[PDB]
Amino acid sequence: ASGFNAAEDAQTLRKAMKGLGTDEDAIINVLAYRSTAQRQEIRTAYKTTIGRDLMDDLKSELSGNFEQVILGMMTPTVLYDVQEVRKAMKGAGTDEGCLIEILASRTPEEIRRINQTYQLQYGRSLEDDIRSDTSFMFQRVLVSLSAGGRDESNYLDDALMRQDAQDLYEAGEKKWGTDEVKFLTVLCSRNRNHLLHVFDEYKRIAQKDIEQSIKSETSGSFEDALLAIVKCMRNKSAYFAERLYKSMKGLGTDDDTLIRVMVSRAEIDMLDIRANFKRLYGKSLYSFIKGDTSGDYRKVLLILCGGDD
Repeated sequence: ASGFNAAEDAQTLRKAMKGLGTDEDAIINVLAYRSTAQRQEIRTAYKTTIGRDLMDDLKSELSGNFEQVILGMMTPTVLYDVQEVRKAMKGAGTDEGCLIEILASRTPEEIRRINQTYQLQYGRSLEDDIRSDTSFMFQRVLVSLSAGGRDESNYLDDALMRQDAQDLYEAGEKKWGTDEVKFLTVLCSRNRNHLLHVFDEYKRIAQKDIEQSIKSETSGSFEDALLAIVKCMRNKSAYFAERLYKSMKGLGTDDDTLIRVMVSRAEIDMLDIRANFKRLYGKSLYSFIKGDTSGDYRKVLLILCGGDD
């Protein structure tokens, strides 16, 4: 909020938590209305102003889904990224959907810090953890991205770029699983300027847009990420929305994802994602999140959304 005081409102985060039960309806009407920076500032305050460690108290009196979400809002940015990718990183199927929605989506200086922390917090790095838990070819894409060796200068190299689209047909006809230099690099190496412009010469050299062809040559998780990168690097909020739709859709809700997206993306482009949902899925994301959730769990999300229409 405008002119915030960590300790003062932190005295309410305590007042409300006080006594068996909790006044959760007001947690949203303080915590969900601050920026993250200010939230962690609440943390500083609740430490010295109360004396217990806030994050745990939240986590020692809040129920289920409302804990993973308030938690996400209460966590600092890179640590939502590091701790998330960790969460995602093994079990069954490695929620490679998250490793697809945590790598493609961050910029190269953004991915790099996160490696340093997934090493640090735990002991051994992202790519190490990637190599077992993700496999074979799709692994490659992930390995490339987690390193972060990607061109940052917005610049079009008209020849290698025109050559690259040429190659994406070469390594277009061979499932994109041949000559492990194109599909990976061409997408996971050259700056969005050089990238989309080859995306001008593939819609030309090939008459079949790079999108379509990625789906009709390639298949599976590989395809998900290769194709994730195209969405992130053409319009990132249209992918965060494609994801949203792609969580809240279907039998039941695939909570976790929508949780990490809602929490995370909440402060970069939610009024942007939202437009690419009004058109893309002819309705609002608000209302999508309205019928597919419960009480103050939905209610705080109707605020990480930020409203209807």
